[PDB]
Order: sequence, then structure tokens, then C-alpha cells
Amino acid sequence: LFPPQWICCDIRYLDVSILGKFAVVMADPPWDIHMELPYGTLTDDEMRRLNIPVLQDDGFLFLWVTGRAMELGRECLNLWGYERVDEIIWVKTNQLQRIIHWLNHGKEHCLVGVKGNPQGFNQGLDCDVIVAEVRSTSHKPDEIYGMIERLSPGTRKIELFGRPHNVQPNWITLGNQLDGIHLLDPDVVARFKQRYPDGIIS
Amino acid sequence: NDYCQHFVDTGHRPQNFIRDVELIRLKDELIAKSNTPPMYLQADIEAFDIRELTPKFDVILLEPPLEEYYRKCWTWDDIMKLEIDEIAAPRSFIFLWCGSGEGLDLGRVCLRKWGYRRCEDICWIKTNKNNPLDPKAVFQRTKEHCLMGIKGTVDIDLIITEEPEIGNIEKPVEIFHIIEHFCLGRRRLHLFGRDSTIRPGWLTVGPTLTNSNYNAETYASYFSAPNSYLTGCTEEIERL
Ligand SMILES: Nc1ncnc2c1ncn2[C@@H]1O[C@H](CNCCNc2ncnc3c2ncn3[C@@H]2O[C@@H](CO)[C@@H](O)[C@H]2O)[C@@H](O)[C@H]1O
Ligand SMILES: [Mg+2]
Repeated sequence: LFPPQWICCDIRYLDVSILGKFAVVMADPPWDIHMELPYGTLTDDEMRRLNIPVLQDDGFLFLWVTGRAMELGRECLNLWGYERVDEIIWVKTNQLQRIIHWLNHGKEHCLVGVKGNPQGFNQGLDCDVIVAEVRSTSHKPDEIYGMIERLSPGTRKIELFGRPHNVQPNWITLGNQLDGIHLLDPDVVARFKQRYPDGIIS
Repeated sequence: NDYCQHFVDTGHRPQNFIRDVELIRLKDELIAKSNTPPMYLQADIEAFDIRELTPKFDVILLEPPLEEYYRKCWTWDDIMKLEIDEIAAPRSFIFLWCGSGEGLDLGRVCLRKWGYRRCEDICWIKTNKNNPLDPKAVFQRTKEHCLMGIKGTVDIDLIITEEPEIGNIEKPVEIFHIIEHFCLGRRRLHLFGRDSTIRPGWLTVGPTLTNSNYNAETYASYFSAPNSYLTGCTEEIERL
């Protein structure tokens, strides 16, 4: 069911097996980098224990990383059964196309992992650099969804740790700052009602 | 404006539309004064005992000829068997050119294998304003990564230049400016440099060098007291 769908939940406890299989997985996880943090974070073990492996048979993972999560993200990516085959760089500009410990950071990284053998994807249409303006804090650019749609048009996709602005057609967004549960795909709706007759994750 | 869409339409890479490419020039001048004379040595590094390279270095810049630069090549197998930890100073830094493929993973193993942790990921973004694939590639690769590692206790992490002509494997000389502006020490080693990369303040060692002038004793003499701990960014120490 093409229109946006989402599930407010704690992704640690949600039984993601009810959601089926996706051509693309994207995540912008709340990595525990050594800081106070304006939001809540996931420990390295919770990140490792996420049940990503059930979400795909053949397809691509997009995984935002920063700081020491450039290494931890690679660990998670490999533990979950993916091979890192590409790495997208978003160059952060202002409205005038100028770029915003040892060096100042003009960019954020997005690891691209493959699992299985995806077939019928349009590999090579886009290039691995995004130039796009910063929006709110920890707000990734919209251009990633068009890149992902040209790569795998019309397939089901799932985003983890998304926020309300992340909800898109063809995507199921999970996150704990979404508003409630909006589900339209009848297969998903059925399995959700079965797993959660009273509509609560614990 | 969606520059990803635009590249799909026109072939102009999104980085083609980045603009803007007191004074840090006194700093460049202090760097230039404290620079040791250029020293260089032809060495076939596979067959070489790098322990002969002394003293131990404050900075190592490592630029192995990857097969992927050509479309003797060094595989990551060969690279991670280099005994870099035997010539690095207990507190020191490495800058490792990793390419854009498996090098982004195997280069991190190398850094860890030699005792470093990565503190920066410097990206060389290549524009194609003048001319608008690996089987596993999902996207067109338009950049290379130079990983920065540290061991022991003004600039941005992006270099933007036009894609060099096919067959040209040189890396942007801007990498030297970034390194030297960090003021990390004066023993600087460039492994797999060339005649065209030789540069004041650096020891260059590579197989294609046509001449050598390296002498370990002469080289160590540049850092004997009172100069042992200079950062490379300060005034020289006065003599007689
Ligand atoms: N067990 C879990 N299960 C499911 N989702 C989880 C989760 N544990 C964390 N999440 C959710 O994963 C998302 C992680 N996204 C990474 C991007 N980073 C930011 N995310 C959100 N707000 C931010 C961010 N950076 C600055 N802010 C500012 O602070 C806020 C409050 O002050 C707000 O006002 C912003 O403006 C996030 O939604 C988490 O809640
Ligand atoms: Mg050894």
C-alpha cells in the first residue's frame, strides 16, 4: 500500500517479523557517541542486537554514521549479514551553496550495505556525493529518497529511527517520535493485529 | 534544487555546484622555515626492510598504488603486511589513501593493525565540470578517502578538485597543506611517493624514484637537540 505508513514504538522491543521483507532498509540510529545527547541513545549491544537480519532477503541497507560509529556501523553492518559496497557522502551547504576535533566537518557519511543478490536494481544512476542544504538538527536531506527510488522503484522500503518528516510513499517508518500507528498494507495490518491484539509493544 | 536529480539528467556531478572552492600565511611561513631539506630514497618497498628508515616518524603518509587507480599494483593483502608500527613514533599520525572501494574497510583494519585509531576521514571529492563501474558498486564513485589515524596520547575534512585525466594517479597536493597545518612534528614520511611528490620537510620513499639522497645519519641530524620536539610551526632555535 503505496502511501506513507509508520509505527511509533521502541525499536528495541517491536517484533519486526510482522513487517515482511524489504528491498531497501535505511537507518539513522541514535548511536551512543560519548556525549550528553538531546535524545535517547542505544548502547553498542542494543544496536548489535537489533533484528535487522529478518527484514531483507536481497537488497540494500543505508546506514548513517558519524564519529566512532563509522567503525561501529561497519561492525553492525557485517554482523547483520551485509557487505559494505558503497559509501555516500552528504556535503552540507547553506542556501548559497557554501560548505558549513582536528578538522571541521563539512560532511556526513552513509554506509551502503548489500545482502543476498539483489536483481533488477538500477545501480549506477546516481553518484555517491550529495550536495544539499541543512534543515533542522540531525535532519538528513530529502535527496536520499529520490536516489533510493531511482535505484529500486516501487519496492517496499523501511526506515528505522525515522521522525515524522521522514515518512514517504513506499516506506514504513519506525521511530519513537512518530505519532501513533498508521498502517495501510493489509498484510501488515493483519499480522500486527495478530501479534498485538491490544496494540502495545512491551 | 535537487542536485542528485540534476546529475541523473545532465551528468554534472552535484559537487560541480559547490562554490568557494586574517591570514594563516605567517603559519605557512613558519612551516616553510622549519622544514628540513627534502630527502628521498628509491626503495622497492615489498623487498625492503623499513626498519632501516630512521628515526621514528611523527607523520606517515601512505599512498600505495591500488589496482583501482588504473582503469606494480599493491593489494590490501600486501599493504596490511607492511610493518608500519616499527617506524612510527609512540605518539604519531598516519594519513592513508584508501580509494573508494574495499580500501575503506581494509584500510581501517590496517590502521588498527598498526596501532592507530581513526580520528578523521578526509574526502577528496572530484568534480567533472570539464567532462559532464566496480561490479559491486551501487553508485557512481566520485571521491577518494584519506584516513587519518593517531597513536599515543582551520581546515575542513574535504578536498574538492577536478577529476584528473585518466591514467593520472596523483593525489591533490592540498593533502600536504592539511597535514602540515596540523603542526604534528617534523619527521614526515611519504611512502610510495614519486619524483613529482618530493617536497621540503618530507622524506619520500618509493620504488619509482629516479634518484636518492637519503642518509639516516644526515637525516637524524636535522632533529638532534635542541630541535627534537619542534612541531614544525615554530621559529627555529638560534645557534652560535
Ligand atoms: N529505542 C528507540 N526506539 C525507536 N526510536 C528511538 C529509540 N531511541 C531513540 N530513538 C529515536 O531515533 C532517532 C535518532 N535519530 C538520529 C538523529 N538525531 C536526533 N533525533 C531526534 N532529535 C534530535 C536529534 N538531534 C538533535 N535533536 C533535537 O533534540 C530533540 C529533543 O531535544 C529534538 O528537539 C531535536 O530538534 C530519534 O528520533 C530518537 O528519538
Ligand atoms: Mg610487526
